[PDB]
Amino acid sequence: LPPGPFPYPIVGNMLQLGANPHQVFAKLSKRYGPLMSIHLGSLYTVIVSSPEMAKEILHRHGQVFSGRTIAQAVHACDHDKISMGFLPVASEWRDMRKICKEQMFSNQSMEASQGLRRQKLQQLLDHVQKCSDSGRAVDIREAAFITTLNLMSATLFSSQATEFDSKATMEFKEIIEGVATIVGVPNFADYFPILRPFDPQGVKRRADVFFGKLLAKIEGYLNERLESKRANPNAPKKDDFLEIVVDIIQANEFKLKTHHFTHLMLDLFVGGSDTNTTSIEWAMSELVMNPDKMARLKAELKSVAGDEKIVDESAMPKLPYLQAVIKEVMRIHPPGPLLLPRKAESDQEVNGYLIPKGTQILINAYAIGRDPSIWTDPETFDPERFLDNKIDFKGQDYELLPFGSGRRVCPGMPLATRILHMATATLVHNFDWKLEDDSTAAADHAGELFGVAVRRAVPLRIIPIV
Ligand code: HEM
Ligand SMILES: [Mn+2]
Repeated sequence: LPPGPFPYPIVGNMLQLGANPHQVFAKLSKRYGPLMSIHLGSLYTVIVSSPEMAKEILHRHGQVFSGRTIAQAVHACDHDKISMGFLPVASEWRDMRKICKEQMFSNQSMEASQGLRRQKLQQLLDHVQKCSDSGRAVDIREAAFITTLNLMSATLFSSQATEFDSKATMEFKEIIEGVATIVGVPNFADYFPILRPFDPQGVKRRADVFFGKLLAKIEGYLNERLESKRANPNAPKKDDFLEIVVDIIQANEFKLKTHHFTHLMLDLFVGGSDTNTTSIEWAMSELVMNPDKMARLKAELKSVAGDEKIVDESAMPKLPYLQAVIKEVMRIHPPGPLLLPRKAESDQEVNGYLIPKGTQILINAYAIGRDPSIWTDPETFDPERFLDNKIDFKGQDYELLPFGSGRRVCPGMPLATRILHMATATLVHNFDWKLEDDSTAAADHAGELFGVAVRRAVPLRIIPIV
């Protein structure tokens, strides 16, 4: 087996992990190497911590390592048996991946929904403008969360509510927060198989409630669209993912049931929520903490957008510094620092070590992004490192893996980058910014809180200036 820290009876290595396990794993891998054994109680895990080993696991042996380790929480509403995020690579997963790549996240689809998203960007601008008038700080975590939910709702469901903090959006927010609280803490049933039939912390039961609420909402939207289409056969077609779902269901060419589609919408909605919210906040934190970089981005946006307040998504090729800024945020702050777990589908030798069937595989993208043998001055926020650099986060550069790579690489990437780029551009282009309170600025920026997505422990509060 790969080398690793001595595991104690019962607990294995769990007592050493602390509040930020990705940081502890990063330190440990400097000692034990880029394939490292970790015993999470009885859940045997191998941590992968170099571009070389990431390529061996995700690419060379990409089929063997194409499964997922499935948390007990994911059994909520039988999601484990239905979800593209957790099913093994087989016909159902392949069909859903095809629908995502060719239909939902196609260039045509993303382009068709730019208008839907533009409304939500305008609402963010309005919210910040009100704060600017009163000289009050913007809670960037809250504003990013609401904006992300709005942009996701707009794209998935054509939600066109005129209030920034609409009823539907705030209901989604409560559900997403609920999921995060449930899963952000260790479920002992994941680590001790004898506890699985007991659900001793009520994690699965509580997840049932929140997944159930999300599924009921999505089912309601689907039913409403089905009826509205039946009743209005001459109305123009909507430009959202729900329209695609209806058309696929009615064409009946896939061996998939209605529940595959509703659980798929659930995965897309949840998938894009905490990840984008935390990333927008980190982007703003980095830019405010590094004023020369804020100035360079503002200058780019001024030259391209001029007096226009809301940048067109189609202008992205004209904005290389904005692209570089977001690559650099992804390098330093991958929202899932250990990605999503993979699993060995069979015994496989890698670099002379046996990885047994069933092993949980965690790619420490955070460690790779901060490794000084890979990235010069890795703790420095330096978007210029990406200018005229072909390195990207699409999965082909094993130094930069915030969306993963190989078989299960993030399918929402085309929508995620539009959300990250446009929310960041909207905030930066339209206002100057200062910290509400800078007395502990450096500590506030450095301190992370582990969870579904890693976040700044102290929410970023910044005052917009005209
Ligand atoms: C900045 C935002 C995002 C980051 C950093 C991110 C990151 C990831 C990562 C690391 C994985 C696992 C990849 C692997 O196993 O190799 C993933 C899977 C997934 N993501 Fe994303 N994601 C983001 C936004 C989104 C968005 C916007 C959607 C939907 C619109 C989405 C939907 C999914 C789904 C459904 C999977 C499961 C794919 C599978 O297992 O086949 N994510 N995400
Ligand atoms: Mn189950």
